[PDB]
Amino acid sequence: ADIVMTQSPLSLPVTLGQPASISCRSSQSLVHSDGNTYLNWFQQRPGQSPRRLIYKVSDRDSGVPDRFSGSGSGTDFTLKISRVEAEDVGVYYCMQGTHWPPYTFGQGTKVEIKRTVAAPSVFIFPPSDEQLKSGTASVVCLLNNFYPREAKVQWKVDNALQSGNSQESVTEQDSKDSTYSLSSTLTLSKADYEKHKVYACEVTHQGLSSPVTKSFNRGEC
Amino acid sequence: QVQLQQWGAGLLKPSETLSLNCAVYGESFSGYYWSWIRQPPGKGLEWIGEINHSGSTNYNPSLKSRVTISVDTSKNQFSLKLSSVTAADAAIYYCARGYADTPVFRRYYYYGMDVWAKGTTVTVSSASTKGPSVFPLAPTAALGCLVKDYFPEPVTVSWNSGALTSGVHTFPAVLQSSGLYSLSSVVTVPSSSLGTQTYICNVNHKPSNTKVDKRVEPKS
Repeated sequence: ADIVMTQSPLSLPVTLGQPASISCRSSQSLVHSDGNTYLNWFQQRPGQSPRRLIYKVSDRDSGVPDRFSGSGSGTDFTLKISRVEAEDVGVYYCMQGTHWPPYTFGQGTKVEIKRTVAAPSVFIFPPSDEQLKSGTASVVCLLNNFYPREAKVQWKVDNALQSGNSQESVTEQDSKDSTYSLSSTLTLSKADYEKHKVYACEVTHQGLSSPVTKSFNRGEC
Repeated sequence: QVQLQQWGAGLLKPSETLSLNCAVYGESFSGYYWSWIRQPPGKGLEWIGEINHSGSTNYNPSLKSRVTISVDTSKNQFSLKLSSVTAADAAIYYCARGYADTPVFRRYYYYGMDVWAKGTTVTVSSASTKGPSVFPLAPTAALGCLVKDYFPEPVTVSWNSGALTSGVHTFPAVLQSSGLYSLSSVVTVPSSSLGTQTYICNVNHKPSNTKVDKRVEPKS
């Protein structure tokens, strides 16, 4: 069976100039019979290929900044950043090369910038008249510039909770203010759309003492 | 320093065979394995297989039945073929230099997934090329454009031909059940300017030669 590589945490908020560390654990020993422990660490940025930073637990790749270091033994390993810089955001993977085939990787640890909690500004948008006369209704809820990333969006149509008929999308953390934005799209047939009156988007977020709701009534402005 | 150059078709349909290739420049073609690795949308890394200059291979057992990896030493090139593709095979694929191919060099030399090509985004879909429809998201106020039902990625969105950039959020596309993509681009603007400022989203989708400018204004 594959060696299972388990990284934690799944997401790590970091503070510039402060240390960070992430954990990688293997399902069995990575000590090879030749005496080496083949455990590698990678950084990946969006749009870019993975870049190896550390190999055989603690050897640092050439050109890799010495604020990165690796340690551990057996089944338990650690990647440490002594003083986090802005370019250190992204996804980090571990990889074992002791047992193969196949080589196996952890499922990644996302590194992001920590900031103060910020509530989302919420906006709801009814479908356009143009879209409606094509037989489909898209209703859009926008959550603007919030932190942290975790947020719950619920669609209620005449107070009936929806599920299975919407999709979300989230922006990468903003490089200047370190917030996220999120869009949720409710999709209905023109027929189903006209069978109801009240369309509402309910937002739960740490920055909101109680869930915020934005709504409209179909056919009224 | 080893460099890798990667090419091959990334858009394909179910049941067809994926065919990617890489070429090696800058160092010897011998002494290490040459490997393929993939990364499914929003998920981790999966090692697929490898081959060395002499043609010895190792394959991931979960894919062995559909994977063939070959080498062509006279050009210093190696190739991957993945047959009967389905949506599950959708991923970014990379070729990469693996470990040394002999024990003593494997023990002492730094090699091991240390050089990676640029990734090829692979999509597996039955969809045909289609330009997007562009709908307004009518209005600190917020407004935007809904860019719906297009294939394949990508589209680009600008606002007022580039003159408006501050406060713009253009979301990642979601792939809908129809197999077509959809996205929204939004911008926050001062409410006091709504009646005296014009907002237009400029939408380009190259495969379909779609160029749409949609003006977005308050309703009735």
